[PDB]
Amino acid sequence: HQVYLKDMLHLMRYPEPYTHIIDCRTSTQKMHRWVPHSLWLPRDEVEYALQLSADEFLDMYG
Amino acid sequence: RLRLSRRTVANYVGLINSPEVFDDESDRPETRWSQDTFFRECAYLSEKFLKEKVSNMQQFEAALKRASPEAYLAFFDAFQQQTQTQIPLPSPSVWHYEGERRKQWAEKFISISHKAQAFFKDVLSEDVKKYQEVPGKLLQKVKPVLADVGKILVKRHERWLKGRVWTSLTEEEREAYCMKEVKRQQMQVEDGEFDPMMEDDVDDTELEEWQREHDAIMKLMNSPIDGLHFTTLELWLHTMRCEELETEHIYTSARVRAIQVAARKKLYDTTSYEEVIQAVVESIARGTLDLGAGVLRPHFNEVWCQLNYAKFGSSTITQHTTTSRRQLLFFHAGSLKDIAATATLYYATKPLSNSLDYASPYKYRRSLITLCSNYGVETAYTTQRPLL
Amino acid sequence: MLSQNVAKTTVPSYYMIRTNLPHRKPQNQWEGVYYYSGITKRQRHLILLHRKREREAHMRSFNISRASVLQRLEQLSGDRKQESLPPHVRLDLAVRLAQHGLYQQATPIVDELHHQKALHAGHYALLINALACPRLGQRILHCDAQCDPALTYKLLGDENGEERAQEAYRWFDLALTSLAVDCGHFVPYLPQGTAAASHITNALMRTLLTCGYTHVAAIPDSVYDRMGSMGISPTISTYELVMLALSLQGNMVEAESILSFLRSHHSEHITVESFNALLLGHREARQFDCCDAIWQELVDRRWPRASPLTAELYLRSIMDHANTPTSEPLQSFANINVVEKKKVPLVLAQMDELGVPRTHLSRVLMDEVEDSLRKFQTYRSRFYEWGRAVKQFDFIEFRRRNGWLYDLHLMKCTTKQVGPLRDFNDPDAVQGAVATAEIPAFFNERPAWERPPLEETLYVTTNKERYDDVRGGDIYYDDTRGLHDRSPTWMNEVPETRYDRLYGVNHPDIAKIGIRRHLNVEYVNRKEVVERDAALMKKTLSSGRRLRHRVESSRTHRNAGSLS
Amino acid sequence: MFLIHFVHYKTILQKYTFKFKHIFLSIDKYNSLFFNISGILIWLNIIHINIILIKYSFFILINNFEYLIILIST
Amino acid sequence: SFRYTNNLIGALKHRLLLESSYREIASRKFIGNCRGVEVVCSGYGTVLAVQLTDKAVWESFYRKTGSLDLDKLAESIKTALWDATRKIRSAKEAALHRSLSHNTRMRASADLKHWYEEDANTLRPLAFEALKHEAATPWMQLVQHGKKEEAAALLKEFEQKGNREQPPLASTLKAEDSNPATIPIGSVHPLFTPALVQIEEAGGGSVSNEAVCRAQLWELSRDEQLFWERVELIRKGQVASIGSSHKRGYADEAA
Repeated sequence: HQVYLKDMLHLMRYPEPYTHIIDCRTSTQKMHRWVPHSLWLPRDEVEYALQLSADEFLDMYG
Repeated sequence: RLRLSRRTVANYVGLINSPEVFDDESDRPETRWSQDTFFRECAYLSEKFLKEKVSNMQQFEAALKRASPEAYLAFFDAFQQQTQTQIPLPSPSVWHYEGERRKQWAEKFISISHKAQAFFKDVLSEDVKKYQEVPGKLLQKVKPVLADVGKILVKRHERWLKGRVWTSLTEEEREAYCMKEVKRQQMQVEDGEFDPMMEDDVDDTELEEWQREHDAIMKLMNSPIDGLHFTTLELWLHTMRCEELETEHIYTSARVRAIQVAARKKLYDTTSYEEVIQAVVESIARGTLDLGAGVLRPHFNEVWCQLNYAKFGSSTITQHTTTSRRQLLFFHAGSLKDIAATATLYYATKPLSNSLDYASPYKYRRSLITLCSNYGVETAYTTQRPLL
Repeated sequence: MLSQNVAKTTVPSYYMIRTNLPHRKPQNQWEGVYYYSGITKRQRHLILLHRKREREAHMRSFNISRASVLQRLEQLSGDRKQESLPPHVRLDLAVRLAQHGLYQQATPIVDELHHQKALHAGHYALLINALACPRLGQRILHCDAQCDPALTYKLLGDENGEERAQEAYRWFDLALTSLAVDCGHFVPYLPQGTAAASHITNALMRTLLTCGYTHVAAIPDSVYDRMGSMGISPTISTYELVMLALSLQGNMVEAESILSFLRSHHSEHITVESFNALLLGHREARQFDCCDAIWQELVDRRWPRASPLTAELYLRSIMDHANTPTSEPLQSFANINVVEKKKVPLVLAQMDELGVPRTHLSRVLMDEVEDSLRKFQTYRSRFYEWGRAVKQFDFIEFRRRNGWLYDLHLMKCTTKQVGPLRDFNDPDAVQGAVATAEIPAFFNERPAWERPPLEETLYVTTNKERYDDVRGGDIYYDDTRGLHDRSPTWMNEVPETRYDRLYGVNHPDIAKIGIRRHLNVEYVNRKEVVERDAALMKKTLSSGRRLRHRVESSRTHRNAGSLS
Repeated sequence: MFLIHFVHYKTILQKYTFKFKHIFLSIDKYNSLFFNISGILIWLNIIHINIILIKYSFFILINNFEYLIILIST
Repeated sequence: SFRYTNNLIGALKHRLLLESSYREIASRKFIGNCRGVEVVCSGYGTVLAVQLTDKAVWESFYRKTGSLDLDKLAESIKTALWDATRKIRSAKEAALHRSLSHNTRMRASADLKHWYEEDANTLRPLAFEALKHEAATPWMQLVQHGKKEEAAALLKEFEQKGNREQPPLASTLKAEDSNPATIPIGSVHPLFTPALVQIEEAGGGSVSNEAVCRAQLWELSRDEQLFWERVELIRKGQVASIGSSHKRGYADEAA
C-alpha cells in the first residue's frame, strides 16, 4: 500500500511512536541527507536482517 | 570513534577473527609519525598534489597553509577526511560550495589568508612576545578604541531609532532592520570594508550624518595605538574577517541569512543595543591570541553566542568522511552554553594550535581526546540543565 | 492485464466445422436478468453531505430557541427585579425552560410558585409534562437518534435523566398535596377520585419514559402499582404509557397482555398509540414476524387510523430484518434476509390505500426505502426493455472494469472437474458420468485436515493450460509455487553481504560481527549475563556437606563437647 | 535526559477473530453423477461395440459431439 | 496507517468532554430532600446547608410541647444527604454516557469496557478531594484550573492594593469554562498534569509552538547523528567482510 508525499511531510512534523520510517537506499556513496526519524536497513541485507532474532537484529543494525 | 575513522581499525569490524581489545598504532606512545596510517595518507597526498615532502604532522599542516589555490583544491579533491571525530563543527567552505563557486572562493580566500598569515608571522608575533608575561594586556590595549567605535555605532542606531523604543516597533520594521544589519555583515565579510556604505540609506541628510560617522569610525580604526605597531583595522581585517571568510558559505546563502536574522531579532528583543555593542567589545577585548594558526579567539559571551548562533547552532553543517559526504539538517544548539562548547572545540581543534600536541601521534591523540571529552561534558550539562 | 479475461473460443480450425460441439453456452435458466440497482460513490457522498447539512439546520434552530429562553430568563430575573411578575409569566418561563432541558433553572421557579399557592390542578400536569424535554427531544430525534423514535427515548435518558426523574417525583407529590387542598361527598376518596389526579399521574409516567432504563422499568412496576394502591383510576393513555414502557424493556408478553385486556373490556377507547407501542416493542425484541402480524391486523381493522409514526415503525422494523445476517450454515451462497426488503413496495401500496402520506417518513428511512425500491420495483414500461442485450453486456462491462467476473454466466469458463469416488466393493467396475452440473467447490473440497495449512497465504497458485501438445491426461494443471520460494543459486544472484562469511554455520555469534559492540561505550552482551547466572545456579548444587560430630546419648542429660 | 529504566509492557491480546474466505473457495467445478458403465457403442466411420457387463439396462445416454457414442446403463 | 494519531484524537475528545463535565458539576448545587429536610451539597459532595422547608408542615412530624425525635430527624438528614450525593454521581455518569454514545473513534475499537472503566467512583469531581479545591482561595482555584491569565491578574491586584447558598467554585468556574474549547492542555488529562504542563506556554493556557518545536528539534539533532554513526559502521563492516568496496548487481540489472 502506498504512502504519499503529504503523509511523509505530516510524519516529519508529527511522528508516531510506533511508526517506523525505514531507509532502503543501498549505496552510501549516493546518500547525503537523512530522512527525519528514519533508520537504515539497506535493501541488499533485508532477506538476512528479517530472519535475525530481536537481539541479533539489535546488534547488527543498532 | 577516533579509531574507527582510520582504515586499520575499520578492517577489524564485522569479522569473526577480530582482536576484541582493539588497540591502534597511535595508542602506543613509542610510535613515530612515520608509522602512523592517517599521516602516511596525508604525506602521500601532499607529495602527489601539494608537491611537498613532509615527515611530521606539523610540517604537513604548515605545508597545507602555504599552498596555492590549484594545489589546495586538488588536494581537498583527493582528500576525503574532513572530520576524524565526527563531532559536528563548522568547516572551511571548501567542503560546501561545489564546482565553479568552489574554485573562485578558494582563489579569493587563499590570497587573503596568505596576507593574514604573513601579518601573524611578524607584526603580531612581536607584540605578543612583548606582553607575554601578563595575558590579556595586548587586547586590553585595543579595548579603548573599540569602546569609541561602539559609542558612534550606538549613536547611529539611535538616530535611526528616532526616539521610539525598540519594543514598541512592529515586527515588520524590526525584521527589516535586522535583515539590513545582516546584509551589512555580509558586505563586511565579502568586501573587507569595516563599514561599507549600503543601499538602504541613500538619503542626503543620512549621507551627511552617516559620512560624519563613517569617517569618525574609519579615523579611529586607522589611528595607531601607541604600545602596538599594528592598526586596529588590520586586527579586524586579519583576525576576524579572515576567519568569517573561511566559512563564507554562511553569509552567501539566503536560508542561513534568514536564520541569522531571526537570531538578531531575538537578541535585540531581550537586550538593549548599548549592552550588545559593549558585550561584543568585551568579546574581543578579553580574547586570546594564538600565534599558531592565526585566530583571535573570542570570550564567548551570551551575546557573542547569540550573534554567532547561525554558524555553530544551525544546520549549516557538513561532514565528509571516507564512507559518506553528508549534510546535517536538524543540527541544533539547545542552549547558548552549547554553542560556547562547540565554538571552543572548533577553535581549539583548528590546525596547528596551542591546544594540540604535534610532538608524537600518541600525544596528538591525547590532546584531541581531551578536547572532545571536554566538549562532551559541557554537552551533558546542557542536557540536564533545563529539567534539573 | 485482467486475469479473468480469458479465451472463450478455441483456436480457429476445421474442428468447429466437422463436429457437433456447440459454439456458445446454452442459456442458464436460473440466472436472473442483469439489471441496474446501485448507486455511485458520488451519489452516496451527496446523500451523506446533504443529510449532514439538514442535521446542522436543526441543531442551529435548537440553539436559537434555547438562547432565546435563556435571555428571557436573565431579563425576567434582572430587569423585572423587585416588582413581582404575575404567576402566569413565571409559570410559562418555567415550562419553556424545562422543555429545552434546563430543569435546573426551572426548579427554583416552580418551588417559589408552589409556596405561593399559584399553581392549581392542570398547571402541575403542565410542569411535569415539561420535564420530559420535548424541545430537546426534537433535536435529539433529528440529529442523534437519526429519526428513530425508540432511540430517542433511550438517548434522552442520558441527559441528566436521574435528576429529571427525581424532580418529576417531587413535583408529583407537590401536586397531590395541592389537589387535596383544592378539593377541600366522597371526602375520603375525593383527591384520588378526581380526574385531575389521573391526569397528573399520567404526566409523571410520560416523563419517566424519558429518563434512564431504571425509571422506564419502574413505570409498569411501582408507579402503576402505587396508582392502584392510591386509588387513582387510569385512562387509555395510562395503559398506553405502561405498554410503551414494557415494550422499551422488550417485554412483549406483558405488553400484549395489557392490549388483550383492553380489547376485551375497553375496546372502543383504544387509540393507535397502543399499536405503536407494540410495534416499537416487537422491533426491539427483534421479533419481526410479530411486527408484521400487528401491522396486517391494523390494516384489517381500519380503525384506529394508522399514523405516519406507525408506518415509520413498521418500515424500520422491515429494514432491520433485511440487514440481519444468518449463521454460517446459511451464508454460503448469499445473504438471504435481503428478501425482506422486497415486502416494501407492497407496504407502500397499502399506505396509499390507508391514506398515510408517504412523505411523512424520516429523510433517513426514506433513503433506505428508496434504496429498497430500486432493488425490487420496476414498472411494466421498463420490463419490456430490460432484457436487451446491450444492457446485459453493459452490465458485464461494468463488472469487468471492477474486476469481478466470477459469477457472470457468459463470462466465466469453468475448468476443474471433480472425479468420482472409488468403492472397495470393486476396483473393476468402470464408472462413467451420467450427468454434469456446475456447482460451487465448497460442496466437496478436500477436508481441511488433509490439505496443507493456509493455502491462500503461503502458496501462490495459478490454474493454467499446457502449451505443449498433451497426448492424454488433463489440458489444465495447477502451477503452485510457495510464497517463499527462491532460486537454489540465490546467493550468487544477489550482491554480496556482510553476512557471507557466516556461510553454513548453525549458531553464529552475530554479537561479534555486529556493530553494536563498537557503537556502545558500555556494551552489555545479553548472552554472557545468562551464562553467568546459570553458572551461579550450578554452584548451589556443588554444595558438599561438612562432617558433623555426633555426641553420646544419655538418658539423664546432654553431653557438651568443646573444641580442644 | 533519562531518569529511568523500564520493561515495556504491551497488550498483544487477539481476543477478536476475523477470517474471510478467499474468493476461490466458492468458484464452480464440474460435478457428475456416476454409475457403472455396462456397455458402450461408438460409431463414426465404422461401428464398434464394447460390452462390459450384460444386464437389463436401466438407463441410456446418447452423445453426438465428435463421434456418435451410446453409453449403456451408464 | 495513522492508527496512533487517530486513536489519540478519539481519546482526547473523550477527555475534553469529561473535563468540561467536571467543571460543570463542580460549580453547581444538588438538593436532596427526605421529609421536610433539604440537604444542599456542592458538586464536590460537600454539605453546604441543612434546612427544613415548610416548618409549618413538617415541624410537628419531629414533635418539637413534644420533645424532638432526633431519630426520625437523623434518618431523614442521612437520607436527604444520600439523595443529593446520588444525584451528583448520576450527573457524572451521565456526562460519561453522552460522551461515549457520540464518540465514534472510541466506538471503532469495540469495547464494552469503555462503559465500565470509568464510573461515579472514578470520575471527577472526587469527594475526598473536596477540601483542597473548595477551601482554596479564589487565586488558588484559578491556578488549580489552569487559568494563568486571570490568576496573574488577580495576583497583581492583590499586591498593588496591599449558611450561604452557592458552591465555593461557582465564583472561579463560570459558564464559559464548560466549553471544551477553553480547557488548557495542562488541565485536560489530570493524571498526567505535571508532564503536559511543559507543552504549555509560560503565561498562556494554550500550547506553545516554540517549546514543542524546541523539544522536537533537540531529539532530531541527536537522532540524525546516531543515524550517521550506524550507517558509517554498517558500511565499514561491509567493506571489511567483503574485502572490496564493489558489489555484484542483481541478475536483473543486466537489462
